[PDB]
Amino acid sequence: RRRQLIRQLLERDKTPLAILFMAAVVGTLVGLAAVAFDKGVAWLQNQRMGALVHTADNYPLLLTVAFLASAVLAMFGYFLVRKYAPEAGGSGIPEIEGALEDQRPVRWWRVLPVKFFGGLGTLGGGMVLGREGPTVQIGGNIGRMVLDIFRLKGDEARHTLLATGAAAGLAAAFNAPAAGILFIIEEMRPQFRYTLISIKAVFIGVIMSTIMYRIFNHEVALIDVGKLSDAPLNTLWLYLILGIIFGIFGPIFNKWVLGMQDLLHRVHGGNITKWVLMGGAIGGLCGLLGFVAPATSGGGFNLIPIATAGNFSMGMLVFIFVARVITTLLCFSSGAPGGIFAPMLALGTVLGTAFGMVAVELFPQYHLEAGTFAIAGMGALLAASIRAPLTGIILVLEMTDNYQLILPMIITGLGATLLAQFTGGKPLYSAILARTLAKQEA
Amino acid sequence: RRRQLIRQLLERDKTPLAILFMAAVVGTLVGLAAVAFDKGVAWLQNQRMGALVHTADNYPLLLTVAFLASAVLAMFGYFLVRKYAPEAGGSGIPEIEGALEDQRPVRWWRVLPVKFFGGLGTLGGGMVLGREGPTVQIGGNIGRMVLDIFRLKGDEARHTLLATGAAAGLAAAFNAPAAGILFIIEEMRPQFRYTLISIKAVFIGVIMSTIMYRIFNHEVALIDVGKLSDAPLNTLWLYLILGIIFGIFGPIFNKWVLGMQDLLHRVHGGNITKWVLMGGAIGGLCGLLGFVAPATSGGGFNLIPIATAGNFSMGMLVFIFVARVITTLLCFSSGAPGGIFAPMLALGTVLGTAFGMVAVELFPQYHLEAGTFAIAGMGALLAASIRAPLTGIILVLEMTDNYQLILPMIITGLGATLLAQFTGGKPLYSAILARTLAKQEAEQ
Amino acid sequence: DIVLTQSPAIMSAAPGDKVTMTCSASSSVSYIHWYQQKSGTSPKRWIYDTSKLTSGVPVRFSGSGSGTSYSLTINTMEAEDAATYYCQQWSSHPQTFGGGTKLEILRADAAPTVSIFPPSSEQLTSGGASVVCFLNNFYPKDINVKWKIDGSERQNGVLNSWTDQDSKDSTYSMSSTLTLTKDEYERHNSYTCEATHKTSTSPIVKSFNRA
Amino acid sequence: DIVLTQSPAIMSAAPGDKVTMTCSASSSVSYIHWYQQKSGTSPKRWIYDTSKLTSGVPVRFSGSGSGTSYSLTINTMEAEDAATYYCQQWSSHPQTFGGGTKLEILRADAAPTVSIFPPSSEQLTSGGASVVCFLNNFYPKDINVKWKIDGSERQNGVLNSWTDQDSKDSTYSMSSTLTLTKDEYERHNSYTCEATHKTSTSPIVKSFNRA
Amino acid sequence: EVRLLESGGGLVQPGGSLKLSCAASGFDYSRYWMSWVRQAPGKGLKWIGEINPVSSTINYTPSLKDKFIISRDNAKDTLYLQISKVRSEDTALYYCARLYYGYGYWYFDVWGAGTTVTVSSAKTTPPSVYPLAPGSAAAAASMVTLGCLVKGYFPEPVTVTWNSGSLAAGVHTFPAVLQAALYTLSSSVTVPSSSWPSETVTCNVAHPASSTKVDKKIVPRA
Amino acid sequence: VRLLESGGGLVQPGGSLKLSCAASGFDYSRYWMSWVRQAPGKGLKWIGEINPVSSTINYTPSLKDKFIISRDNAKDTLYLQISKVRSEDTALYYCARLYYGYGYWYFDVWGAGTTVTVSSAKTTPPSVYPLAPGSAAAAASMVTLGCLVKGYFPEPVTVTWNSGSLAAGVHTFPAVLQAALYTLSSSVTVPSSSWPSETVTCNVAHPASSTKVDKKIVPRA
Ligand SMILES: [Cl-]
Ligand SMILES: [Cl-]
Ligand SMILES: [Cl-]
Ligand SMILES: [Cl-]
Repeated sequence: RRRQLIRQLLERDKTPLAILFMAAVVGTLVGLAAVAFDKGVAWLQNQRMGALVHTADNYPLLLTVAFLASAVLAMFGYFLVRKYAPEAGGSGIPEIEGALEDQRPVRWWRVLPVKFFGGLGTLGGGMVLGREGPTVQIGGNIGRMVLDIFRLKGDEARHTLLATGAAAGLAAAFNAPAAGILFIIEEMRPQFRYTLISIKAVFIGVIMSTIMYRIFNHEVALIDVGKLSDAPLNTLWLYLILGIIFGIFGPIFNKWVLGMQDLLHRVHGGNITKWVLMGGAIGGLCGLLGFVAPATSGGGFNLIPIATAGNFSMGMLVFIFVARVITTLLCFSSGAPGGIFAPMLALGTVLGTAFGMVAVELFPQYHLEAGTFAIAGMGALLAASIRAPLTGIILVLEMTDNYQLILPMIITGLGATLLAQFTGGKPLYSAILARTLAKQEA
Repeated sequence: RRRQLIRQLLERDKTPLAILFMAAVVGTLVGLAAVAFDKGVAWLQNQRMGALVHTADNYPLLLTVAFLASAVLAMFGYFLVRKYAPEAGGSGIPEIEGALEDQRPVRWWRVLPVKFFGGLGTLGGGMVLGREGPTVQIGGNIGRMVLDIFRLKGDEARHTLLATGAAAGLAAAFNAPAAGILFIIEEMRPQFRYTLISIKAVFIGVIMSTIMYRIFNHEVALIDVGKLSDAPLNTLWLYLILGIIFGIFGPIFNKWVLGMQDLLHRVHGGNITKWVLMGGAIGGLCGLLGFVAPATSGGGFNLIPIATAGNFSMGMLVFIFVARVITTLLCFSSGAPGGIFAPMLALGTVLGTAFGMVAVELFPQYHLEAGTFAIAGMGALLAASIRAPLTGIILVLEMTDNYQLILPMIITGLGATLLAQFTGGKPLYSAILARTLAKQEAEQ
Repeated sequence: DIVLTQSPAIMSAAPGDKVTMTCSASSSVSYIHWYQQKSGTSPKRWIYDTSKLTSGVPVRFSGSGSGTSYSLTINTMEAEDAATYYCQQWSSHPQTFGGGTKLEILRADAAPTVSIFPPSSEQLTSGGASVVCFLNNFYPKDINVKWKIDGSERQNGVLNSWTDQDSKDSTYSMSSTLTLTKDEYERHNSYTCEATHKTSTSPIVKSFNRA
Repeated sequence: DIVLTQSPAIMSAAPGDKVTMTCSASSSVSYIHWYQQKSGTSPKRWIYDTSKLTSGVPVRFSGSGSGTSYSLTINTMEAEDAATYYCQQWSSHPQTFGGGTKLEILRADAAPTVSIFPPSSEQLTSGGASVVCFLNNFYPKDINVKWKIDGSERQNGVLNSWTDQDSKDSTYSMSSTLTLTKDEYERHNSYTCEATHKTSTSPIVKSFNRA
Repeated sequence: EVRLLESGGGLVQPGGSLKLSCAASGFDYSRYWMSWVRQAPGKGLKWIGEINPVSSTINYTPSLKDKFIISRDNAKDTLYLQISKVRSEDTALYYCARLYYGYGYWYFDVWGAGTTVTVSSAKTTPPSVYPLAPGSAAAAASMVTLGCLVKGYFPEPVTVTWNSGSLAAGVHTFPAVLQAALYTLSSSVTVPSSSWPSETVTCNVAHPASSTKVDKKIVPRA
Repeated sequence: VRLLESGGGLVQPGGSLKLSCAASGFDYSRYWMSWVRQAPGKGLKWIGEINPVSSTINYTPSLKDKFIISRDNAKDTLYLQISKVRSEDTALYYCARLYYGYGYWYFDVWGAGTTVTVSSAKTTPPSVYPLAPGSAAAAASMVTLGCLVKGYFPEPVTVTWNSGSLAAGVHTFPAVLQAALYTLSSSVTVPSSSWPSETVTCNVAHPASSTKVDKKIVPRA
């Protein structure tokens, strides 16, 4: 072995020039696609409000054109998935994970149009789903597209170009380059064997994607929370306890998302017409709640600054938590194209904030700010449910810019990921791939 | 293997509880060891400075007690290494990398005493070396110590507990937990095969280590640079150019450190008496330069905020750059215990700062601050020399808290690590392990 | 430096019409900004980076350009859009503005409402005598005023003053002031103010005899 | 709320002694702080977190304790350490300050320096007359003043005032002020204050006759 | 809001010197670059200089040495500009401005209202206000045009209202013409005959530079 | 870093007053601020705390609007309104910036203090009379001068000599109260070569009346 090792060391970090240039073009295309995707969602959300203004007089007609306008867009999205690309339902991260294991096909001629336009209907109708789902899968397929077009061969180029596209897709959804690359390293690469995924190529593709995002999005941040307080050493034990609550809730929530996928399947049996009409009712429920109680609907990014500043009463927060647990399961478990990643950020923020309001009243000697627990809890469901704690921490950091909370954020994440293990939970994305691959041999 | 996968997928993230608790005690011990080591280094630098006061009238006696006080501590450090633990020389990261490859022994009963007291002499005498070298190796051996003491078995426990100690060791040297874990994941893990390193256990050990540092170090930050300006999109091309400069210097600098390892060995041949006497002249040079030109010596952390604030002339920056390149090679290539990691941050800061001063006067329409290029260049030598760009970027970020520069920092790192590849350079740590493993075979 | 010569220095246009003003440079420039100035009001940033509008700017505005010929366009103009527009660049250093483009409402031609006024019993005590003639509310602006003293020309001692275009009816106004001394004023008997415009060939005459 | 009680309200020590003052709490408190208040000054954070010194606090100070009892020690006190010291806890809301420990310096004997001052011309105009007598820079604090007017003894209308112990020389000072009307002050002749102090068996007596 | 309120302008003799002050409010005055721009009477905008938040770099237009001097007091939240050896060419309206960017090509974000600087040898002179009532052979009809003549003042500006700001409709105030180091302007109001001479029409003139406030009633003649 | 409190002085009992403490020298926001008070010759007593965003405002066990603590992070100023003021409210009010170490909070930096006097009396400025040696300058190596500050209310006044130039050799004596008016004396000692050759002036300042007196010491003749 020592013979082989010395040879490998002297040849380390020599990514083929062909792979690098292709990673650059992969990120450039993924950025534009993710930019256009977000602009599409916003343009459709625009129309929905402008329509509610032209009909803001007939409150009964108001609530109905809210339901109908969103049910149609939802149905359009469900239809596009079942009809032309069945593996473009839900998140899409499990599909790309499979592809890196060489166990799932990348039907890019099918998924790119389906996921793109499918998400516009589900995301644009105001469903509780994230943009990252689409853009990671959209971004992975795009990396496959240029591998095929330019007929590059080898396991490396196939695994690399697919990986950089998925990372570039996550970056563009959050303006988070560091979180994009860490996600490939910690959660999405094949977890049980070596692979030739080139990190330097994932970097290039993530940069180019992020540059594309900044050209059409500058001066405005996804989540602006200001500068919060620091966290004294004698307050840290409060963050470990918060993680422990997330550690027991994580798997319980994983049961429900998996379990409600099954329960919702009974409703339509698999029939493209009963399914689409069910997705039309879930998509319509959201467009109604989206007007009569916005915090119960949507990705949840808007309610994060409001919650983090302690601007919600304790009563409202628990409602929002319960409501958003319902609408998140109903939307993601239904099979609609879109992620569950971002809605889980809102769940962690809301839950943390409530915990912080209790801590403020139990320990006045600590001079606490509830916002600091919202920031530590924001990525804690990520740590307990998908079990990617290093990515959640760096993703929340990159979006909130409160580095002085790095230690309480890490302690909350560990308590979550330790207690999720000890309460018998599994990584959701790995557990969805598991159930998907278990139907492919029965 | 589709059926194999389903079993592995459903069994993911089930680290044995025994490894978790033992990683907790590893981090606690590594933090204390790193705290005590730093307190020792600082305490010796005080005495040396306080001694120069009792002799501030007789300037010749001043320059003489500066050379001698540091030569004794340097020699004392070299001796402890050659006599009792040769694999505690230089940085120590290549040895820990070897140990993870199962190709080098963790002689913890030897290295812990030698490296600890060895570094105190070299670092405390004012040599251009970093604490991370010592603390990473110390932390790795400490992880081995609790593996042997508690007789835990398996590949996982052996690779994990060694990794958490090394991550906890880097964290405690920079107060940078996130950078500590990335160092294991990106640079120190075996690069060509799977490993059983448990990431969740590395987290526990880094937390405990980071908490230990904060108990004895709060209220004072290693590097305080303030909040700098932002970076407009039409400025990005300037950071790519800076990286391309680092991409050609990186490998050139790696050649010199390797090349000077050889040349200084010619001087003493390997003789424990000539060698220790050679380190006494370099260590005395530093304690002397430490008085007559502080910026040419020491870890360089003190001059980083000064350079970023544009408080140096262009002349001094060029001066400081050459001087510190010389004193860094002389100290690290000589074999003294201590890292080359931290001195490479100072070199990037200084070089970046100079690039910014030139760019500021060439493009007044951009409204630049030279400091932003100092921050982008700080971690660029890391990316060009050791080729761990993701670790440098997040390490620099953690120390300067200027996240609005993440894009220029990332672009500068890529230009450096791309041009080092295309100009035929190697990762320094990988190239030192390689040469160590090649002489431990050519002796057959 | 970089001379930005805006092309249409003055221009008129009726509401609901398309306006296009320009900006040219002696060297290539990148991403030009545009500022709107209403007189008596600070300049406002209207268009930046050639094409991007500012929060509040109605979407009927649009900028375009490249290299050395940028432009500002208003599809369907309005009344609240009358102002002055300056193109500014900071692609090279130092930065430079343009001379400005004045944009005025265009409307139906109007005839002036002429008034003439004798010196007050209070100015004459000070020994001065100003005869003030007002030509109010007319369109367009090119006009000629003519002073006659006892049926005779007088070209010396006259000071005219035009207004900026009007807020409401968007017309004009002018004042012609003939200043003499109390003694010259008393040598003569008639003072007339002749306004030559475009709405007629027969000039409007306003006069008064001192009696 | 937690009641912090500090051991001696007042204590004296000679420089070189090892001073120790205790702070006791009604229930358990942890990580307490100490403030130093020198005479005429806002309190200064001295020891924080039970045993950490603030920047610039001399190393002769140290803190200790746990649970119920906490102590601040000066290993070799110095004369400049004369102050009142307050302990404070915030491990329980609301936070609470101790009662203070006044530290007085013991030193060698110092005899006073008496000065006597006749009324001013200005105060004589306003009606009153204050005869002022300064007794400056003596140790110990015990001193007895005594007024005499033309040989007699006066004890009506005398106001004394003592400074606190000096922060550097550890001395004391005093002022005696005999207050009389302009009339009564002028119907007498010779004024004198007599200072009786430990440093002398015969009193210090300074006088002035009105003429 | 975001408010830049600049002051310190008026009348200075040639070769003199002035110091303009700009008061920021409504945002963190640091982190931003500030700039000065002036506009000559009837001309376009011209850039003076710029200063960064820490005063480490201060750029000026190509124009003379210690001429302009820009500085900031971030604690005061105030920007400053000194002009030395002032000529008549420095007679202009001076604009305070905050800088920013998009793609990185900098622009002038938010401007101030302005401060006027007149550089003349002439002396402050108050105005004489003369009413312009229609002559005794007036055209008695619908709308009657009145006026008042504000004559022989320096420097600018004067303000002319009517009935303390009531009669806003039908008011034309004309720009002031300069003549022999004094200014002259006239004002016109057109009111219905039902109003005048039935009611009272008054011309209120204010010339703050000479501390002049005066009301002038327009009464008919003969 | 400086904290300069103000607004103290005389208030009729049961009334109200608004003290103000202006901070300068540090990022005033992102810092909790507190009020502490010290009765005459007595011990310290917390009053309240406020966070930067004025969301959390904690008081000592008091009544409704007894204490009202506010801040204006634009003016970098802390406020404190006391109401229904009574005898036990006469004290010295300290403005104090808060911070922590391990996490148990402390009063980091304090201010000079402002003094509040609850009484029905009248704000009377002081009369300053100079004290020079009588018709016998028995010139030893040194000479002792002073001024007499009589008839002022309320406390305090500050006495300095030559605007602070003469630092050493000065004793200012605690005020004494008689007929609801305060009286003190200051005692400077200078070398004989420095007087009356050079100038020695007494500088009395009474903030409660906004009065300063700069009296110069005349040798009697
Ligand atoms: Cl999915
Ligand atoms: Cl997802
Ligand atoms: Cl090494
Ligand atoms: Cl190293």
